[PDB]
Amino acid sequence: EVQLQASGGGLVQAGGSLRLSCAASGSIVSINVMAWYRQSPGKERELVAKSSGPFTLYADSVKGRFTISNDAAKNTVDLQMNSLKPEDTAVYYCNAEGLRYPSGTYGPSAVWGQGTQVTVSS
Amino acid sequence: YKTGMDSPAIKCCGSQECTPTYRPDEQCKVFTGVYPFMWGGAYCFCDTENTQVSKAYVMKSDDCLADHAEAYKAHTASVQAFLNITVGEHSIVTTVYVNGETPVNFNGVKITAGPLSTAWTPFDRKIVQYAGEIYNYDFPEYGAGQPGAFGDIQSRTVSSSDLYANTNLVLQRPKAGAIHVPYTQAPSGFEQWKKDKAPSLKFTAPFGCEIYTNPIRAENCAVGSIPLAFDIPDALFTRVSETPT
Amino acid sequence: YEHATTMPSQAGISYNTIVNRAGYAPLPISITPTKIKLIPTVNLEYVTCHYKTGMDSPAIKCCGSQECTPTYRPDEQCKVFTGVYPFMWGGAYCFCDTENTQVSKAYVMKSDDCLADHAEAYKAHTASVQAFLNITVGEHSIVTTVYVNGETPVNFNGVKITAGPLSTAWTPFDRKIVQYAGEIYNYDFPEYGAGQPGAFGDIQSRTVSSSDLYANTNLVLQRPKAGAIHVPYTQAPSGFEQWKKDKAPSLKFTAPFGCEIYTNPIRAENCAVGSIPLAFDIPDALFTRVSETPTLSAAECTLNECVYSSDFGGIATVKYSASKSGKCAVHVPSGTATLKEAAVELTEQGSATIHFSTANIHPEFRLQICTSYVTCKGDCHPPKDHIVTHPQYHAQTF
Amino acid sequence: STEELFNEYKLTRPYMARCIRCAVGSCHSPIAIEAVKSDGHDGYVRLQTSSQYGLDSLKGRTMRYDMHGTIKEIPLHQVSLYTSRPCHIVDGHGYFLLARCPAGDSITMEFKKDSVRHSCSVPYEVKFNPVGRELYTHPPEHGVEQACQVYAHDAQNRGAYVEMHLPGSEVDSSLVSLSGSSVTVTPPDGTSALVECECGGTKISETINKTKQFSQCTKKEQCRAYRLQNDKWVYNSDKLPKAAGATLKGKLHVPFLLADGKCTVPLAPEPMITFGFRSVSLKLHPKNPTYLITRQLADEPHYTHELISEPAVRNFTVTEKGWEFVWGNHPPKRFWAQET
Amino acid sequence: CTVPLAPEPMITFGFRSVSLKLHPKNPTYLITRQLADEPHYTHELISEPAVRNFTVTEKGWEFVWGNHPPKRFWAQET
Repeated sequence: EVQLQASGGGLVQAGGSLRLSCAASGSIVSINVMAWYRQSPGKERELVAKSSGPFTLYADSVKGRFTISNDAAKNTVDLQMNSLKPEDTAVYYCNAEGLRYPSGTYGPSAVWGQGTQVTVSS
Repeated sequence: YKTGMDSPAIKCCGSQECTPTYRPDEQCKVFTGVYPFMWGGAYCFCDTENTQVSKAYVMKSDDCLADHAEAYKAHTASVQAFLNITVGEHSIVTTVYVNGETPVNFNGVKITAGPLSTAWTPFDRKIVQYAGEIYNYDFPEYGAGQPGAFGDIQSRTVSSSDLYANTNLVLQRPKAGAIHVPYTQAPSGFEQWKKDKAPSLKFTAPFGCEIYTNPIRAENCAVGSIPLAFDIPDALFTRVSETPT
Repeated sequence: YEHATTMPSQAGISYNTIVNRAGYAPLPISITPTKIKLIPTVNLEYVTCHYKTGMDSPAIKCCGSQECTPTYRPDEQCKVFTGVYPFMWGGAYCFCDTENTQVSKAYVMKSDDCLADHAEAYKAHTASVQAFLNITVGEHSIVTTVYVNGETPVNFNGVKITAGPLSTAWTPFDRKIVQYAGEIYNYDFPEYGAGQPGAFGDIQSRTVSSSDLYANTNLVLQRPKAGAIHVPYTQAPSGFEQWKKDKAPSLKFTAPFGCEIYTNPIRAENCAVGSIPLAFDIPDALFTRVSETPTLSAAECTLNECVYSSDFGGIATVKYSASKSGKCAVHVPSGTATLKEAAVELTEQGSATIHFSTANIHPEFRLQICTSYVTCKGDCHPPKDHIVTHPQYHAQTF
Repeated sequence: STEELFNEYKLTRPYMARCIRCAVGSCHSPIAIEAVKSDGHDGYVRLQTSSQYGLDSLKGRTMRYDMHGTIKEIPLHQVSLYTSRPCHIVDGHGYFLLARCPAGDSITMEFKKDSVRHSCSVPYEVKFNPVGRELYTHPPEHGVEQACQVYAHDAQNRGAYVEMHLPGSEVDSSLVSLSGSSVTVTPPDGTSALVECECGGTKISETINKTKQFSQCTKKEQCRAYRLQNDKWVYNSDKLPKAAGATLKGKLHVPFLLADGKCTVPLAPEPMITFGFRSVSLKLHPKNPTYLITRQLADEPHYTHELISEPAVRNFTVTEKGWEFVWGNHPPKRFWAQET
Repeated sequence: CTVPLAPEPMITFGFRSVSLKLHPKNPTYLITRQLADEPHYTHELISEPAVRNFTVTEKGWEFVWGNHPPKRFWAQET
């Protein structure tokens, strides 16, 4: 059973630069959709980043401050954060969709990791 | 899909041949008897025996990340549930697999939820996902696509870098005095299927099984019964005399 | 044009077919399967390995009392005792004769050494077959990896081939499988959260790095010996190691039909059982007219050698007379004999030597050669070796 | 920072092209339209043009284009384009234009010089896609939020790339001129030219800023002179001849790739329900054409899907198992009958 | 890891039968199995030189004697 493990994040002052790393392990060979989601307290889940092969996507409020890189060989996605704002306080989750099991018993489509908490102090 | 046209290969007043690039569904043709033109007058001088070569192909468009359709095969649906159980004023919320094993343990109490009485699954053997909607459609299998319908382009993954195309791309005689490559092919079948767009499972499913796809799944619909088996120890049974009568 | 054919499920042997047309020359087909895989659909449940008895330093209080705090470590056992007289290398840790209290706490954790030395559980279903084939149609040689379900044909040179579903869904694997050290054993492991002491499954860890395990080892603390500091504990030995000493033989040497099991991906090789139906859709381009092939006249067949052994052991010379010189395919409509080669070079007045395999004491059968039938009869003799080192090549008729 | 994004298109130049329909007729223009893409929901369309934007002869809003080999510039707010109503230009970057204007059937693009008007029209379909199940023609002032696809407003290095090629030889009749008895060739300063002729025998001559005359030629129409350039690549356009040998020297990113965003979608009026024994009637009044989808909560749904653009009346039957319906974009409404 | 190799066993044939003489240096496991729908798997430990006789049909016979790769045999009519 494939699982996602998240690492990185932590406490930081306003204007700092962090990294988030999510790694996939299990019976997988090739992955299609790398995505990041953020959930602030008292609010619903929302997308922040979306990487799939050479293409990358960003949301309206996060352009020019977050960068996403995917390594299909290691099946990892790295989110570089720069110039963080107090609105970024939330818990970040990493998503994997369109998983191709190498036969590879066909199983659940999408999976979810525990996630990491990110908090910036004004 | 996006039609990729090479720059028209001109050897006027001479002769040419075909060099296959082996791109998917590539078509290479040679034409003679052309008198091309440019903004600064005619290109060259020989009146006839002028050779054009036109190579055309198809490659996956640049918009394939957030606008794409995926085909899936489904079988052996698995059931589970979130329960809130209160026995002997010991209330807990817990996830449980309702297959014929995997009990949930708390306060020495083991609860087994047996298999479903019905194997009803709201998904056909084939399904198609696009923009968060699911449709039961009999898509053609990889490598047997037909032009003008679903499956004209077949890519193993979004970045497989290798696709099989059946789009019926045919070249035409270029117009005299114009550098261009006239091509003809059927319209993409994906937009035709989008035009058709029969109602989705979340609006035509029996028993009203709400379909959400964070992972492909169904929820909140009543069919059958769960058999429950309680394994309770002998410690929680209280004396009657200690209870009001 | 549609043509149906049947393939025995056994690699290492060739198979020849003729596609007959009333108005056109027959077409040869040669097929050799190289390797067949029966891959099961298996899911992962949990992992287990050697456990290590963890414990904290004893909590000693002198003329006082202590209380137990729960850490919620798996299978934690905490206890408090009194009436101790502690000692140390330097001297007496207390001046109190009694009332000294000790707290002992114990638990388990996965052994660090079992990153690789771990036994895995498995539940397997719905095995799928995948065959590697070598095809020669119209003397066009190709090697293909094909899927043998009810769909997904292969296309090359316009020829379409579809291999139908298996005639039998038999699988050597049972429901509940155990994997370890590249060896696969069918075992009835208990399910998650219901392990028992001393048996396989005292520890239950969902994944290698789950960091969340359920343990049932029947750990019991004991009164420490007076005059020393330690925590005496007792539990049953490792069920993993007991099962290691049991170790019933492998499916690699106990499975029927001589399947060869491999563990990189779980799979079974060359399980000789059943047959594969195959359907050809051949384009009309490859079909050759009669006038483009030689036609024989007054051909006779004579047996030069006889051994009806397992291998090809019947040699026959055919003396013919041909107007044209061109390769063509010979075929045996019946199952009496099996021809070795697919085609034989043909000259204007030559003789063709052919090798075949048969099990009849008194063979007699007709050869289709490219336009005509020719009888060939003879008696044949047994072999000289009682045992050979290769499988049967021809069917045993009644 | 954006200059590192602009750096890719500093390495290229505009190019003349053929367009079938200038203000006069079949024509050679600097504003030939190669392709148009219309997939976004809110009418955002992408035009691939033959000119360049945002680069001076780095400036915010300008159009850089070509005139018989001479590069010229104009302010961006002069050019216009339309299909059926006046469109609105938002921003430009390189060989691409982002436009926002309603449906149509042809794309006309034009601008006006001091005295000469340049234009042409191309018949490529442009389609306006409504979001949800409420067909409209102009997005409403108010409504609710949905997730559709719209084209991003800013440029960034995405995973989509195009290919350039070495430019071919451009014939120019202006360079050649008639002397008293010979033909005079005057290549422009700082650039090389190739003269090929057959007035006598086969001729080939690479001149490098040299005014050379050739003998045996009397008239000028016999033969041709070209222009040579090594830098300033061009897109893989189908309207140009190719150079000699492998035609590949890299690739450039394409900005204005689509993305996901929040979308305003209208809200239909509340339908007035009237209930009777095991039946319901929906007094109904739509503002625009709208979809009814109705389902039963039994083993078989009898699903019905319908488009209504006028007031109408519908009487539905409901059983104890249950009835469900969606009108417009409201959350689904489920009704469950009772004995009485 | 180096692992010892057992001596070559002595083989004699017969009409649907094989007799194996084993002369082991150290205790060793002999395993044998038929290639039919049934195994009749046999899994023995021998520490003393000995002789065994086994019957083989057309369906195929197989055995592993030590770390030598598995050996297989087929019987034909004679």
